[PDB]
Amino acid sequence: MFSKFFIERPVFASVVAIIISLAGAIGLTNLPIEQYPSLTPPTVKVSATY
Amino acid sequence: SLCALFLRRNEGEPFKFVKKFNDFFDWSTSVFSAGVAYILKRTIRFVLIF
Amino acid sequence: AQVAKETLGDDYSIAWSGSAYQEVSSKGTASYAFALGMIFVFLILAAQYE
Repeated sequence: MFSKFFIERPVFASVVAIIISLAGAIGLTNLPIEQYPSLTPPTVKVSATY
Repeated sequence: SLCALFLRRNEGEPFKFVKKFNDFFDWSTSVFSAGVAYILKRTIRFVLIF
Repeated sequence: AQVAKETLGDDYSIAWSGSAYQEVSSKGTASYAFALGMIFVFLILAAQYE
């Protein structure tokens, strides 16, 4: 039932593939580029002088 | 869906090393089948190996 | 910007502010949004018309 849908309509199935691939490539463009998923603790510096 | 429109049948050119490796693979298929049949009869003797 | 590179000295930075800085900041975006818009338009219809 479900797979026969796309076998009868190949252009439809291919378009869904390109949509996922293209919109995912859109996600590839707008993604931050770190080395680790922010595995370093954030720090706060308090400095005073006497 | 991409197979129904592009997968042709006749293909009598499977090269030398590709045809050789596939018949290489059929040997292990039977040895595995006989190996499984060997294990299924000697039951407890292979439960302790686990 | 062109005429200030000519009639200035070796220590005067032709800095930018106001609205003229918001336009100088960056480029390269007005096109790659319309383009993917057309690709998504073509695929949305190609899946419909088969």
